Amino acid sequence: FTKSELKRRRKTRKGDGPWGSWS
Amino acid sequence: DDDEPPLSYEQHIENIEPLDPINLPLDSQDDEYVKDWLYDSRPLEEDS
Amino acid sequence: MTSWRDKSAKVQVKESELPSSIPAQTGLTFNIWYNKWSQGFAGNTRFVSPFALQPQLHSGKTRGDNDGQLFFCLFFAKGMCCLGPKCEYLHHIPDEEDIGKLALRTEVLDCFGREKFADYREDMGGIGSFRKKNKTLYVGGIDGALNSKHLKPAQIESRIRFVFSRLGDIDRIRYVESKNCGFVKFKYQANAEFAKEAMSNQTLLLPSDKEWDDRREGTGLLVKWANEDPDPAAQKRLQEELKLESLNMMVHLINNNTNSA
Amino acid sequence: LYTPKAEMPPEHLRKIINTHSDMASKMYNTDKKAFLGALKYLPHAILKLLENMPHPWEQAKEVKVLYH
Amino acid sequence: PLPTKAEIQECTARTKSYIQRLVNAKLANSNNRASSRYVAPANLLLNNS
Amino acid sequence: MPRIKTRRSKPAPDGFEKIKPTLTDFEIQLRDAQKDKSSKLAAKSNEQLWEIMQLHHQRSRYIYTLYYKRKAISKDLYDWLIKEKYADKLLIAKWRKTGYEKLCCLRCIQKNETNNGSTCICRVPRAQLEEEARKKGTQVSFHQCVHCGCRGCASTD
Amino acid sequence: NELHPTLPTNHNKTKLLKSLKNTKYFQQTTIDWVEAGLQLCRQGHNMLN
Ligand SMILES: [Zn+2]
Ligand SMILES: [Zn+2]
Ligand SMILES: [Zn+2]
Ligand SMILES: [Zn+2]
Repeated sequence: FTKSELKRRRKTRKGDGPWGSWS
Repeated sequence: DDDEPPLSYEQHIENIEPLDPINLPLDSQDDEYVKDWLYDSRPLEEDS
Repeated sequence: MTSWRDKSAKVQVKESELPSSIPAQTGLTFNIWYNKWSQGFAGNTRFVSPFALQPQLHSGKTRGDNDGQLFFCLFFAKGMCCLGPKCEYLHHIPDEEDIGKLALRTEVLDCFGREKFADYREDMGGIGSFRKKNKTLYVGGIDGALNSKHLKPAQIESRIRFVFSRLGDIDRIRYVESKNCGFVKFKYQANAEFAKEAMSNQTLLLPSDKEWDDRREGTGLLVKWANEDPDPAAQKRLQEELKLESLNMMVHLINNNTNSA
Repeated sequence: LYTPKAEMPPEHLRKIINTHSDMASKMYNTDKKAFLGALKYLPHAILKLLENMPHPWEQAKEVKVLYH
Repeated sequence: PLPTKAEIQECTARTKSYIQRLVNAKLANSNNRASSRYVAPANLLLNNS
Repeated sequence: MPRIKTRRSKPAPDGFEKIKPTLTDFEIQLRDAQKDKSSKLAAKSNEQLWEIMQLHHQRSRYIYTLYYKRKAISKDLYDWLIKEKYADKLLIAKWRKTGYEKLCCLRCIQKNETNNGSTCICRVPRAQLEEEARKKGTQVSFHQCVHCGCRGCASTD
Repeated sequence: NELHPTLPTNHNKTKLLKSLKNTKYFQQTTIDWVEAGLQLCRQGHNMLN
């Protein structure tokens, strides 16, 4: 995985994190 | 009273200002070396 | 699929709408360790379940579906599961795909995951025995279930045929009027285990009837494990199926010695 | 491979004690046993409380507690 | 014959180790905290399958 | 030094009145989270404990971004917030490390709590969990950790 | 007290709080003393009841 991808995939989470839900 | 439960810390105790503890009044000329730290919880704890 | 895999499971009962954890008072003081009432005379202590499972309505996808859960939600069967789609266990009537997953596991414990016991409970209630693969339910207590309606001898059987057909594949349904009880035999043990907790303490009122507001005052119907069937018309069918089970196993068993050699 | 103990928030203890006021549920069957087995250690807990009592010159004393 | 000196030591050390393993079983099973003062994995199953 | 405003407590530094309405909103949520909402489920009871570890985290991220990220408060204010326990001294101290940027809480990295010598699974990156579940042909079974309800603390995601 | 001295033993390495701290079932925090007293009164009342 690339850094631009992981930056994009962490924006998929509904919250901001660490309690943001992938579901 | 024995019938009443022990009242919870947070609804009752935690909000109120505590009170004035027992302190001698002190002399600023006689007791100047100790008057700042004599009544700390752990006196001189942070002083290396 | 269309009825089950299409939607997600829905919240049956709100968590505020759940019953109180203390029972109805049958005593003078409440016992804290054993959550019961102590200085009391007696009590029937059985009541009609306020909730019920609408099977084609409440079924759906859950969290345990994606997690590969083997076991069904016990409350889903009672119509009481408050988690809904967030629940770890399954929320649907067992199917041949499901029971095939449970095939290694069904031998010692039920479809709800609760461990079976050595011998049955004294009244034939409860979870069940691992010594006997019982697939027949004893439907009893129908008088308090109907709230003392006469109705027919055989319209009673219609309601039993209607409700238990939603809960899985049925081997047979027999109603006995003189004993006022029914015997429902399922295709799989897992459906019988599922329908037993589904139909304990239920009522057969069918809303259209006039007692539907007083479904709650009654007793509720006992669903208990059934004994052996005493007529030799059924006894000979048991050793016939036990013969056929044995022939289907020996073919499977000589292939093991074929691979062993 | 030893890291020290993690210093929970004070509210994490506080809710747990509030939660176990009425253990009517079936979920507390193990936690009732934990109340009962803790009774032999209670005597030690009285000592650590009374030895750390605030002296007359202190309004309030923040003590460091270990809880189940 | 009397038992030889090499024979008594082979039987003492086998017995003493068996007794001390039994005593350490009794002290560890007692709920006294003051009994650890006075005192196997990776097994093969299914023909080591 | 305590939480209670005692007489031995030191009065606040300069920048505190700007951030006080933000800190009170965390404070009144902690009073409502400890309210003894009687829920009979085990899955709901610890879920309410997960709200407390979240709000203690979110109050400490706030003071963290004030001082280390945006430099918006003085050091004399920032040390006063730690001594008055508005922030977690040891949890912020992990956010300064490289792998522990978005740490879930101090408990989810304790190697002695777990049955293995392992961290919590919410420390594991999500793409690693997707890869291991892909080989098994299933979806990933982890949703929320049992200690404080985290959903992934790994700094990469 | 001076006439009959009871000397402590040196092999007492297991303390109570330290062995309980190593367990995953015990967590640590700092609260007020009066809170810790009222918690112990509520805990102790439940233990007897
Ligand atoms: Zn459920
Ligand atoms: Zn986490
Ligand atoms: Zn955590
Ligand atoms: Zn975790």
